[PDB]
Amino acid sequence: MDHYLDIRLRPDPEFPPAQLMSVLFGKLHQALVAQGGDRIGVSFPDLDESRSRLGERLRIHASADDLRALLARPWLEGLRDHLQFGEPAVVPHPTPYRQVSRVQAKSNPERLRRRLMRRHDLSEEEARKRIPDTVARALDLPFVTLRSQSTGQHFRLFIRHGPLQVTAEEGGFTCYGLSKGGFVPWF
Amino acid sequence: LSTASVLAFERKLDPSDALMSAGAWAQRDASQEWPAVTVANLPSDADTLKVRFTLRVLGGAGTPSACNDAAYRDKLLQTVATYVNDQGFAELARRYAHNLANARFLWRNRVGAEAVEVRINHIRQGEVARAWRFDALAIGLRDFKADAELDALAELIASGLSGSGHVLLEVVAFARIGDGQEVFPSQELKTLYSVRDAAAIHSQKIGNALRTIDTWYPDEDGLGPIAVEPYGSVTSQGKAYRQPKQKLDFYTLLDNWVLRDEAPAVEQQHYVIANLIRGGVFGEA
Repeated sequence: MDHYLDIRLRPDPEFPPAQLMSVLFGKLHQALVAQGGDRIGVSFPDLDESRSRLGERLRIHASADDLRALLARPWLEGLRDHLQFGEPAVVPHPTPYRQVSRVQAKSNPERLRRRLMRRHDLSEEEARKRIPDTVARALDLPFVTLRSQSTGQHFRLFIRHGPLQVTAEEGGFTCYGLSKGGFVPWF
Repeated sequence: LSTASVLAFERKLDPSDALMSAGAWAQRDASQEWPAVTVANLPSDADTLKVRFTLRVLGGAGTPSACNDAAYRDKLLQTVATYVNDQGFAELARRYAHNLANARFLWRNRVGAEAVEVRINHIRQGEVARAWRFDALAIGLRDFKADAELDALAELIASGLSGSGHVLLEVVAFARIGDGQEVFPSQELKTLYSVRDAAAIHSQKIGNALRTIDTWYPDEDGLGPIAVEPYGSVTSQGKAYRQPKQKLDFYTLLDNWVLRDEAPAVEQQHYVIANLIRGGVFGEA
């Protein structure tokens, strides 16, 4: 809904901006087991490609039911009576056709390549000159590094843009953490 | 009369390396045999963690191990004497007891946890003399300086820093991080840090969460505590705080209070004494 707040640019001595500021965004939630609530929104307003950086500050709009129904147990409280809430913010009536996504990138792993190609419980008599893999050569990774266990710097991802709507998430339809489209504007 | 050239203090509040073992819940008080993390595959039977280290609270504050000038020696000891006649160590001791109260020595094995309980045992022999139980998620971690039955744990550390008894504390931390995820020990020069084939945390990293005290600093008190450091800096977030241009800084507040006997309403001297409890080769020239 409307009830979204931003804090101003204060330095925080609890969160290093080194290796986990674009990895742990919804990882401490229980959205990977999906036993209770399932509504969570993932956004990225900041597309700035100058030199070795893409995205560095937090503005990620989640759902409406998660702050109100899922928080019957103490999980984000304690910081209730710190400050007084000021003049409320509006939901922006403009929005562009800009928003980025990451849904479906799992097609052909690179740590395990040579044996995914033909195993159907049979032999290999011709397995040396089947296709030329020496023709193509590409080197670019401008995407969000999002890490896991037993990883190097980053495994892979390629920009597979084009699916975009002005429609947010829906109930029951989740693939990783986000559906086709969404609402976040520039201001 | 002036500052000496060679001066060092010794590490009071010295923790030991905290070995981390896993284990299944509902075996909590009968946790004689929970296995440790055996390396690098972690199960799903074990649903909680177990972090144990011992802590010695030694005593002596402004007595150097190796000084160089005797007039400076007695002036520093009488400065610590005028600090300790004013009050005990109990204001620093309750803030050390606050970091003992939660498991903030679990650095990232605590964020992302559903229930964390910390048990502190003050032991005179192998027999346990008095026990404590705290709930780490439900107690503070920022401010407001208020929880009952923690003042006895404060008075214990105040006695042990003032020298009114030998204090040995044997702590245990149970972190319900979930049904067997892969926790993160410390890391050496990439290989995880071990002790004997059991994963653990360094004692300077366990000890770094204990002198995370300092909520008093030049900026406003909205972000909370920083570790008590000379030229008090943060090494990975990037912001190197307490510039020596402005005067609120350890070497300035030490050299102007020992040599130049300053006493306005400056009773935030707890930063200076908390640096002396940290110890270290202070200066000199």
